[PDB]
Amino acid sequence: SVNIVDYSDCFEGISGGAIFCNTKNKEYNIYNKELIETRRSPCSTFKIVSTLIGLEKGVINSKESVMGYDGTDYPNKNWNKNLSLEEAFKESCVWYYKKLINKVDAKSVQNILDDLKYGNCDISEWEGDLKNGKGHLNGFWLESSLQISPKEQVQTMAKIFEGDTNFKKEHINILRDIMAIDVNDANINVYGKTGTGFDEKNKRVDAWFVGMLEREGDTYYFAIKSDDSNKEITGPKVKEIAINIIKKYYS
Ligand SMILES: *C(=O)N1C[C@H](NOS(=O)(=O)O)CC[C@H]1C(N)=O
Ligand SMILES: NC(=O)[C@@H]1CC[C@@H]2CN1C(=O)N2OS(=O)(=O)O
Repeated sequence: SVNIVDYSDCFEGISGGAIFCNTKNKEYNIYNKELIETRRSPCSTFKIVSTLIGLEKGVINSKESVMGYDGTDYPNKNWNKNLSLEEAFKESCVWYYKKLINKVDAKSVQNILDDLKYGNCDISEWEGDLKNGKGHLNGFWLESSLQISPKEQVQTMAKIFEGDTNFKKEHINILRDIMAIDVNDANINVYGKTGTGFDEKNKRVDAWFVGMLEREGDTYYFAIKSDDSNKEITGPKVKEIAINIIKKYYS
């Protein structure tokens, strides 16, 4: 049962869409259907899947696992250390996940994305959008060849966390641990990841918050996405919109 809904009051004037789906009672709530079906770069939301790839291939093993920091200077304080999987995920540390993915052969990544139906599954621009000048701080998942819609994000999240993939339960639980967020409401468990990019072609942001909500037996998989032309709209801003929607409509 697909319900078209109006969450515009929570977007406080920012252009975007939201989809919340409960796979038990098959209830899909959609705000801005056209946007929810449009494929865009996942940006840092891809760290959800990249974490599972690294765990499955043995590049990392636990939420403590390290990737061998080499001393490179970065402006984010917390990137300048041999950080663990759990801290790299929470700090959205690009060098950690770039080094992780570059230890995996392209055919393995292709087959996993194909199995997950991860959007267009297009990893052809492996090294990413090099024309932005950021060099090694780039990859196929960051405003580059790989694109996925908010609906497809929710479908992927649901397949993973309902246990319908071949990923190990141990590895799923590590991901659950590191994605948990504190929304100052103990009656719901929220998990998610932000992402931020700028679509230079269309001059619009790609700002994301993707994840899941558990509340008293029911689970909702969700994706909130802005395509606003205002460059101040970031992943963290869209997460704030997402939490307001959760608190108002899913409590
Ligand atoms: C991922 O989207 N990115 C890595 C890092 N995290 O940003 S987030 O808070 O939106 O997750 C900085 C920006 C972005 C990128 N383009 O590298
Ligand atoms: N980024 C978060 O996790 C958000 C932002 C602030 C706190 C924790 N959280 C909330 O939902 N908060 O708001 S609060 O309930 O009004 O205190």
